[PDB]
Amino acid sequence: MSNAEAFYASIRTELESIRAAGLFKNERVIATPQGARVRTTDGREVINLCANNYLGLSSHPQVIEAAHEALRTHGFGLSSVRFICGTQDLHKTLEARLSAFLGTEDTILYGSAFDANGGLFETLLGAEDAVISDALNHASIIDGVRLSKARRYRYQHNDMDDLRVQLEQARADGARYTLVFSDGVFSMDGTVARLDEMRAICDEYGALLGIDECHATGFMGQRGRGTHEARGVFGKIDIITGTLGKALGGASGGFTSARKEVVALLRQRSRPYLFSNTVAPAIVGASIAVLDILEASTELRDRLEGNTRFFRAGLDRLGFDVKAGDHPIIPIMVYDADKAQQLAQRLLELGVYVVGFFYPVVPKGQARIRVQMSALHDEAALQAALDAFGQAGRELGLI
Amino acid sequence: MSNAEAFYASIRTELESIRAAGLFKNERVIATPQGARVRTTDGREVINLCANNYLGLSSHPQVIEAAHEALRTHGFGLSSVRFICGTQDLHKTLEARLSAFLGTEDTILYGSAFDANGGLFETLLGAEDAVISDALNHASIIDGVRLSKARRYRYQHNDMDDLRVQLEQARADGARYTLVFSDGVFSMDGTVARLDEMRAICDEYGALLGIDECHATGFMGQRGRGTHEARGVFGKIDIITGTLGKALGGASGGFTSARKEVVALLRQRSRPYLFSNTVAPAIVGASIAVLDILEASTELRDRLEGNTRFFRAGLDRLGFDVKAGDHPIIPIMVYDADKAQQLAQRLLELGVYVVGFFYPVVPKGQARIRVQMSALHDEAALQAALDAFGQAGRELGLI
Repeated sequence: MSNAEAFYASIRTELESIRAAGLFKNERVIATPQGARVRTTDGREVINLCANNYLGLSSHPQVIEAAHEALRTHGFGLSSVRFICGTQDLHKTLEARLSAFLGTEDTILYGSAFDANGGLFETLLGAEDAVISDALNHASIIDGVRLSKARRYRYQHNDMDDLRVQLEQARADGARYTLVFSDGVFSMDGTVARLDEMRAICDEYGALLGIDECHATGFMGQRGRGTHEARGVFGKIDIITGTLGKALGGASGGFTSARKEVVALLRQRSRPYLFSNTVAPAIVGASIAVLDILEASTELRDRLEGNTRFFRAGLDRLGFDVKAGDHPIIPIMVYDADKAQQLAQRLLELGVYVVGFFYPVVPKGQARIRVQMSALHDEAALQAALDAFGQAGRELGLI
Repeated sequence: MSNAEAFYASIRTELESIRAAGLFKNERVIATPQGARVRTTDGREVINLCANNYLGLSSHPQVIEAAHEALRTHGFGLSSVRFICGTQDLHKTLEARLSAFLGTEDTILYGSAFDANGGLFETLLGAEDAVISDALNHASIIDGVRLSKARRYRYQHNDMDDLRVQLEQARADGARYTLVFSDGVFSMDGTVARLDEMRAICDEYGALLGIDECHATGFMGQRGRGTHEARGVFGKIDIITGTLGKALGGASGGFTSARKEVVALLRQRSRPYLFSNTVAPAIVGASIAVLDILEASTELRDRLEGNTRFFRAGLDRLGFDVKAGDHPIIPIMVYDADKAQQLAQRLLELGVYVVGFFYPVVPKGQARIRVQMSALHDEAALQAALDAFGQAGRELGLI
């Protein structure tokens, strides 16, 4: 047996173990644009309750038209990183528009928020510095942190007392600069980071405060600017990383927003910015149109908020165990991996598409169905979805 | 002085030292689509010889139209990672077409080749395994390896004798599985990895062979399939990572192409695939058209080969210091960063758009102008550019 073929046998063995443990992820092949309803290649039509399409801009007509228009004016690809020939006027406009929207001095575009986080920490922090992360921070944050030389600390999820403990320990350990960093909204439980308390605690220690706003930009806060607006610390955030691929259009792109000197050093040294393609013109142009829409009217985020209240109230009424909160991410606790797999499959048969999370992604006993509201859904369709939850929940003994 | 404000003082001091060293990159703001000629916002139209637009596909009318069409049929964004609700039939089609184009069993799309590399090594290798890298491997390869637990070895650039030394050492150290990984064509010097020799050497040690084809897919080899075709080892590569953002359209996206079980495990476990947005439908649809074009005729990669031979011969005639090779990446070595920026600035005045390359993009003391040829240019424009290079080079004491 050659080593190379043994390698492939070990890969196949691992895949079979995943299957046998019930952990294998199945891709359902969608035939339609993204929307409130979709249809797979086998003709099954479903209400879609597990997209990041919070404001319905993924297939909004003015967004699609801005994309067509930018293809005509600025082309399909730039085939270049930003410093060579990959910067259009579109990119500078979007960076300025995002800076104003988020309350920061400047913004640097990336291909994705995953790469914004990956390219963040290594440039800004070194071995004498500390990063203090919420224990449930997003994977892309951890990997950016692991690529840096920074000292690593974690505080218990949303635990301000433990955040103080970690800031105390980082100080005792002799940290030069300290960055407290957290998801603004955590996708697994929909909780909203306590940014007002974190800002005050950061100020006590002279620490920086950074947030990852992927599940917030566009609809958190009264004007939809983000978790920092909702928590009353708009303009008091050192670093915001975020995505264009969720509420703000759903195609691609991400960004880091900060003081102008941080953004400037990121352009000079951040490895995904130096060594990965610029954002495509059509995505940049559509994103400017997204900001035009969201700065003109709060109607879409107001509709998302009403849809979220309606669905949270209905699940509560039916008897489900729903994680507390008001976020469009609505986690329905079902404890067992098998119960979650059964509920997601039964809902699919009933015309409702959700996603389940279970061990080892979440702890034993913490299995859940993750529903995500959209401004797209109307309350009649949401009621039809609640009826499917009611049916499957009664069948499976959950309610 | 608070630690937080001291942090910004540290950042500003570093920015000033970059400027004082002559290593500060400035962005030019392009007002037009990508093409053989572009115009900046100030109105100056110039010949672009520094794009990854190797085959002219970034603004090819059939490629632009395929993007319009996918916008109409499949929408602007999917706002989901692949496994939840971000897989359309387009994605599966592109993955099948890339696999056939590249000679592999299956393909997994990423948002970028930077992400493909970042998510490769940690998924497939463990603490008992080894990765053996060419010393000049791309930053995205290095960061992917750093994120993994594999034991790291480096061999001297394009040195097969030293590659054997490292394979021997890795075996002596007790490696379980060994992956030799190299740029197929190196981004900064244009050299072509000796994949035929590396395949033979890998076979002797039972090692896997992986390549990053970003500056190769579409135009290397007689049918433009890649470096492996060019080196006679098509169908004998374990792992291909690559981009859609260079010759294959220039917008966004990347991929890993491999045996079906490797691709399957990457879908289950690769962090950039699990935790970053799916590729936008318009980019997927246009990439399918790109492969229709390139599989129907080799005329574009043939025109690129002729333009490259003509331009290298002209630069040689004029007396420039050019890295040896035949690749469309033509590195004009100036060593000193100041003179790199001086040459690029003077060429712009003379009607030619190139950009100085210097640290950290290339090593200190090894600054250069990376010229890149494209199928787009006609001989008359290349001759005009040669004349500009001659005049600028003589003005600047370079030739």
